[PDB]
Amino acid sequence: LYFQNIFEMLRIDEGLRLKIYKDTEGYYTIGIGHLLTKSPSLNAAKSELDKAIGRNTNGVITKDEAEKLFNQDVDAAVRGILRNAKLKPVYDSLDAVRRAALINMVFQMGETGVAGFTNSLRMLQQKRWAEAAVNLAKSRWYNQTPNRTKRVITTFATGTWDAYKNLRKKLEQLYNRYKDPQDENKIGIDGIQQFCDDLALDPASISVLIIAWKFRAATQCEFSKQEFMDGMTELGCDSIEKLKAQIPKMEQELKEPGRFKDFYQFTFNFAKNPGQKGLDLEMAIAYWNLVLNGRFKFLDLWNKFLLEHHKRSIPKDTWNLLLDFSTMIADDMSNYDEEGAWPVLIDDFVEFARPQI
Ligand SMILES: *C[C@H](CCN1CCOCC1)C(=O)NC[C@@H](NC(=O)[C@H](Cc1nc2ccc(C(C)C)cc2s1)NC(=O)CC)C1CCCCC1
Repeated sequence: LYFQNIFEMLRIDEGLRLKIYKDTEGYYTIGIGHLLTKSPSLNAAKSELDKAIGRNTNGVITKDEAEKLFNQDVDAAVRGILRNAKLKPVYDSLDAVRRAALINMVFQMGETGVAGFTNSLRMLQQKRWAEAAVNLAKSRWYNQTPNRTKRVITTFATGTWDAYKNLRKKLEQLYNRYKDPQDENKIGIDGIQQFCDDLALDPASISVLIIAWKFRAATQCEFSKQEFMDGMTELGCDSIEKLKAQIPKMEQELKEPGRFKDFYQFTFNFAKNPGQKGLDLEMAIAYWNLVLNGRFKFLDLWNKFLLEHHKRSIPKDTWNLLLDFSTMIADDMSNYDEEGAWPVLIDDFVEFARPQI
């Protein structure tokens, strides 16, 4: 197999997941789009992953394990390309760099999706790079994934890695402005503050919490190099100005309840101290004032109730259920089912709040 840059090309274009996840079609995936099983059983998926890696992964792998799986998928894709009468001639005629761009296309839309580009594939086989580049840019493929497609088209146009190398340069230069002088592999307190100033935002603002959600950031006041790089590439941003222009779109998303729920639940995980399962009361109230502002009539009376009668950490389930509480609760609390399944804390809040109307 050893006799046969591509891993980094697809790490950028598709993304690398180190934890077992469900893909669009609902299948159990890991690494760079590696399918584990067609089975709806996570036990089966973990069994497949464990067998393939050779350890009890519990659904979590290293980047090197993800690479082992990725090289197997490249080999399978190449074999499939070679058994395809519409793809084999083009593939055989292409240099190593342009073959990687073709394998990239197969990874995205499959063999049938790629074979549909008959005129463009012909131009590539004929080494009419300029004509192929203009023709591939007319497709829906160019509008569905503009950033990825432009990179792939550039690879076919030049036969160089310049699209990927130049994106990494621009992001590394941008990163250097924010990295911690005491720790090059992370963005510190000062760096996060600088990042927020460049965006003309306060670090305690909702816009910055929305950005953290979009970057899938782990914890408040922490920002790793990997979070910065992966976040900027996935969002299709190579500058602060480009990130700034994405903010209205992120805002509109939150008008849809499913997205808002995902953001609201993410806030708890982001806000809490690593190593702690719960969220300290003072911090829970400060984040509730940000995310439930204009969504919960009883927000202040709730904060007052907790500061005076709870005075302890907020568990994740209670945090999640407060959103459902705020949505259904009548202004007079008459529809509250006290004989229901709400946390004891919410039952106690209703009991405390009801005499005060
Ligand atoms: C970490 C900081 C230390 C404690 N400080 C208070 C007194 O003791 C010493 C100093 C802290 O907990 N501050 C609370 C504050 N949080 C924030 O301002 C955060 C800061 C950010 N963290 C990140 C991480 C990553 C990113 C990237 C995705 C760009 C950005 C930011 S900003 N902001 C937020 O969490 C956004 C709302 C309070 C803010 C208001 C809500 C309560 C906590």
